[PDB]
Amino acid sequence: GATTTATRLTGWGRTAPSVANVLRTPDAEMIVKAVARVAESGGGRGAIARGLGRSYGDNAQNGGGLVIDMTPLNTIHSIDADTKLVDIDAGVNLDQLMKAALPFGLWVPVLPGTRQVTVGGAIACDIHGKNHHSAGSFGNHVRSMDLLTADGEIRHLTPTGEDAELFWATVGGNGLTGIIMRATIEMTPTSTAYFIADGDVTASLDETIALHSDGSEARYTYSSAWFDAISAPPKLGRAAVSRGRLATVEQLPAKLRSEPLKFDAPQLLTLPDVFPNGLANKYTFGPIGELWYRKSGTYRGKVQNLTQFYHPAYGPAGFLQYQFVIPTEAVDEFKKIIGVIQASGHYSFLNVFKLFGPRNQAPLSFPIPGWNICVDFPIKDGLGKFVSELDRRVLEFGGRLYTAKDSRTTAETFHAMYPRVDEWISVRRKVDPLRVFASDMARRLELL
Ligand SMILES: Cc1cc2nc3c(=O)[nH]c(=O)nc-3n(C[C@H](O)[C@H](O)[C@H](O)COP(=O)(O)OP(=O)(O)OC[C@H]3O[C@@H](n4cnc5c(N)ncnc54)[C@H](O)[C@@H]3O)c2cc1C
Ligand SMILES: COc1ccc(CNc2nc3cc(C(F)(F)F)ccc3nc2C(=O)O)cc1
Repeated sequence: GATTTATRLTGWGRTAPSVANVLRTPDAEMIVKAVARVAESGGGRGAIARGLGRSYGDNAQNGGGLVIDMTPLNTIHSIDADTKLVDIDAGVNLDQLMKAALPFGLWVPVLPGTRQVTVGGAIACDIHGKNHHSAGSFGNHVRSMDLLTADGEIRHLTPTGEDAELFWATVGGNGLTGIIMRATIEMTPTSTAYFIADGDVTASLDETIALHSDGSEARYTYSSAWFDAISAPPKLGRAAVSRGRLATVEQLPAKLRSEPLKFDAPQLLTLPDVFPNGLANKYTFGPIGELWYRKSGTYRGKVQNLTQFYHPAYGPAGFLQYQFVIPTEAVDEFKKIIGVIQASGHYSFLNVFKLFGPRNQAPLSFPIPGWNICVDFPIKDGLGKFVSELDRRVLEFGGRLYTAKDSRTTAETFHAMYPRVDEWISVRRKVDPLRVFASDMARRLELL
């Protein structure tokens, strides 16, 4: 049942709302007609694909134009265990795909912090995960994709070939090269749905960095950390590092050998429920509390399912998610940014720390080799201007912001952060001269 309706659309950050016509149809031919309709106007105010709206900013909204909800196109066409390939519509989400692929011994090669993201969304933001340093981003694993272009045609793209340029423009392209309808993804072979994990707790930022620089990182396919962004030096940047690899069946305890590829993360066992009024006691902030934490977070060869290894903040004024990457070599500059954040008087509790590996050939891809950080700032006075200063520091240190998180950065800052934007822009103008594809972000970041 195809429907088009005016909808107030915000990203996950629940900010910068705009009203657009949301076309929601499970018919692929209907989607082609809409694009053909918009392109007939010679552009109009454009259209933009929307997945599960998990992006924090304004890349999946188009104020005064068209938004096409891709989530109804959620057919898994095929999964092959021999070729490791999945042929799926763009609307299928990674949780669905993970659940469907496990009985084949196939693993989603790149998984984000949440599993409620579409294949289209995964490609369009070139998403990264705990395994980036060893697997790359989501783009690295796409063997083909079908792109609906401005001309109303469906172009079949491959990473290497005669349409390679448009392929890598679409990777990290934020839906601005057209609409991904269908994609073939190569999966990661696995014999279990489990991880072999090693945990380490560090005392400071220096120690967290030394751990990631000592070579141990090459021993783990998956690696991420939670760090302290509020405590003053030297406690600043202390981390609970979580590193590991996917497990083989023999590495499992005998009671788990029966169902190696079974998934079992789910319980009503949530800590707010068991403990309504907190984890803290009289030891928590003293030397015993720090001892407890150090020993608890330090372990070797622990068998963990998906949620315990991979999936372990509320306020009235909303939050500001802020993610950036500083080049590997610029270590001192990275420490300086962290120092600035803790001295800001803006307090972040959920802090993701990860060292990214080698980057791909997508000119708009976010990840570069270096120190990746996500911080959550409660919205309060002076935040916007503070993060503009961070923007300046990130840019100055060869770093960039991530489109999947941004809602407020300027076009100038962004263009300087992405030195290959002119090249990307040139591909976009070839494939969409009329600006048939448009979004709030495109207009804000001057990518239109
Ligand atoms: C709790 C949480 C944790 C997260 N963790 C991570 C993480 O660890 N790593 C990471 O990289 N990201 C992470 N993200 C961000 C997320 O991976 C991206 O925002 C992703 O794009 C969301 O996919 P979506 O289906 O919601 O797409 P949407 O948010 O709906 O759309 C985002 C962009 O994708 C485009 N798009 C969507 N569908 C299509 C299509 N069919 N064809 C063409 N373009 C399309 C849109 O035009 C838009 O520009 C996280 C987000 C949340 C809320
Ligand atoms: C309140 O519940 C929670 C708890 C933890 C998370 C972690 N989410 C995230 N994990 C991330 C993990 C990475 C990593 F680890 F580097 F791959 C990168 C970005 C990430 N971004 C996010 C995000 O929030 O956008 C999200 C919600």
